[PDB]
Amino acid sequence: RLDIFGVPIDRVTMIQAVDILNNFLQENRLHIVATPNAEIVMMAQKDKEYMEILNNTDLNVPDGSGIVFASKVFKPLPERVAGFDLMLEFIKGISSKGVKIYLLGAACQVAEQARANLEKLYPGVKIVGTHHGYFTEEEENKIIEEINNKGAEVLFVALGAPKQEKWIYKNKDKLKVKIAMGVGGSFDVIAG
Amino acid sequence: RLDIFGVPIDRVTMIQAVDILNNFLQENRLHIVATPNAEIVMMAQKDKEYMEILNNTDLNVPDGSGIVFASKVFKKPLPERVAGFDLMLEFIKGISSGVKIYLLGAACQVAEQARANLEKLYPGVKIVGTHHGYFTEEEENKIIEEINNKGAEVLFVALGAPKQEKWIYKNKDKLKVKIAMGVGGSFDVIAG
Amino acid sequence: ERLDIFGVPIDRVTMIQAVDILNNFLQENRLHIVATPNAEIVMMAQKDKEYMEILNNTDLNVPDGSGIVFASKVFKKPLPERVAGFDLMLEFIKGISSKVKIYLLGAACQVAEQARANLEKLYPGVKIVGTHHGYFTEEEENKIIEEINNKGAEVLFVALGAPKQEKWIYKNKDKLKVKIAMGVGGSFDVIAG
Ligand SMILES: O=c1ccn([C@@H]2O[C@H](COP(=O)(O)OP(=O)(O)O)[C@@H](O)[C@H]2O)c(=O)[nH]1
Ligand SMILES: O=c1ccn([C@@H]2O[C@H](COP(=O)(O)OP(=O)(O)O)[C@@H](O)[C@H]2O)c(=O)[nH]1
Ligand SMILES: O=c1ccn([C@@H]2O[C@H](COP(=O)(O)OP(=O)(O)O)[C@@H](O)[C@H]2O)c(=O)[nH]1
Repeated sequence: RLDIFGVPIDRVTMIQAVDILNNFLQENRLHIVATPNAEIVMMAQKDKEYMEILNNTDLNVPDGSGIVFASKVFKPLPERVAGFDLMLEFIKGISSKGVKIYLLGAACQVAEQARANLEKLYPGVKIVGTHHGYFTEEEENKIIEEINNKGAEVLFVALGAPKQEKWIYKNKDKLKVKIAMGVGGSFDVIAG
Repeated sequence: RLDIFGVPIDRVTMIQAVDILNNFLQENRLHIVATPNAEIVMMAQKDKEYMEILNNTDLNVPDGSGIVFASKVFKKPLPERVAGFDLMLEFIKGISSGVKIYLLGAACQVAEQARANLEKLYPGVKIVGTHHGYFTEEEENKIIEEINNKGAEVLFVALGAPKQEKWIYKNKDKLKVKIAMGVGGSFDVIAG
Repeated sequence: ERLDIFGVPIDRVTMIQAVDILNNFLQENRLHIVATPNAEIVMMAQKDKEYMEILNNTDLNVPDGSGIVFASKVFKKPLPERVAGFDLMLEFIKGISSKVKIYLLGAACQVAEQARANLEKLYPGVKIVGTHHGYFTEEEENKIIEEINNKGAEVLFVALGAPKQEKWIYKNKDKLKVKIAMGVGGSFDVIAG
């Protein structure tokens, strides 16, 4: 772990991050995964709540070449671990074992379209549920109950930074998933 | 107002920016709203025309953590990150309960999938018209006639920076709307 | 006439100049690799030796992104303007649309196809001979390359994202029979919508 401007970044490779995520699936508790970049670290400077959340996440992966370039001053970061690429690699691995995934986030139809694209890419992928990221506080509890009841183990949150990390942290004791990871615009790129 | 590398940035919070926009609706003249970030501020360095436009806009909101981090050097730094996408949604949220909105910009059907989405999110929202942002100089005057005749008060321009600010500025005396704001890729994220 | 911005060579060209360069590339019977470096790309090249080697071997590196253009202000001869990759791609197509077989490779399912339908409506006369998504397998790779070659494509726009797009073009540089091969990032997604 190297603390880049208050935000702790885990000194892991793409392979190492993927292995950490699989190991997290063996523990029956929620693990918060975040992919900090230059924008995220800058957001943490002004936002004390956001920085507190980052300092409490299970894995902070070095998304973005900015952080990796800055780390060259320090034992620097081994490689750029992209959040989109990590999500796809982690999903690729876990489709063969049938781990229940839930997609929460983005505009209407984006999550169902990404689910369709991921099924075509990774045959045997178990995406147990989807919901858009434009829900209200009243709708929030019904989405949480849906995830919990559907038996979801991996939850990908595409609400954008800091919204995704803040949502996961606020509901950390309400969610019964093994991994909860902020993915941002990831659902938009795969759905098109 | 902070002078970040020649570009004036308004020292406002999310709430303050929304209230400013609501008050702009009470003045019978066009108000140009821009959401500068590090990419925009850097564009202004080499583009004198663009920097002149940004020094002539009614409200420059600090979108992007870069500007907000840079402001930490000043005696009076910026209070928070006021994201352009988040501002556009919060403003629409308030005025939905019947201010006439027009969506101009993005590829074919994006502005229309955006409109349909905003109508589902904010019931009662009056989006009086939409047009794609890939129009010709001939088509330009028919769009401007459409906005003016349809009685639009708020105009969201999704042409990208600096294209959106330059389009608004060039047509500042041809448009009969109270607010004209550059929203870049806000239309694609809400449409999905 | 080239600026070494942190190991990555950037061509000191304007929007017009870049377009003319591309039009002249069409007169040479060999593949030309076009890349649009920005601060993210430039930074990716620092840790990725393979990627920096590719960027030092491309035919045209256009100044996409204000960061590079701002950094260049330090040099005796700075960069004249930003040459945005999306804007370059559209201006180039605009021209060649009246005359040139284009192939769109990249992005999610139906994105390249919707980008083709939109470019056909924007630039009437545009000859887009084929499209394919960018989530293909190594087995599917050769059928796409055969499709591009057999359909007689001259211009190939690769929307795979940096560094994936430049690495794909470079790895297949001697397998592709096109005159121009350019990394266009998320350009297909903005035009398709
Ligand atoms: O209340 C919101 C606001 C946005 N979004 C989604 O969040 C993503 C924002 O992507 P962005 O690139 O801005 O985030 P980043 O990669 O910086 O974290 C998009 O898919 C939006 O549709 C959402 O689901 N809920
Ligand atoms: O001639 C143009 C060029 C662009 N756009 C739209 O403007 C946005 C381009 O912005 P981008 O995603 O590149 O990011 P930004 O520069 O705003 O940060 C997209 O909605 C495009 O479809 C448009 O309507 N007309
Ligand atoms: O293996 C992959 C991964 C991504 N993409 C596409 O590559 C683009 C990535 O866009 P991005 O904005 O991340 O790239 P940049 O502008 O930084 O080069 C999107 O259209 C994705 O759908 C693809 O075709 N193949």
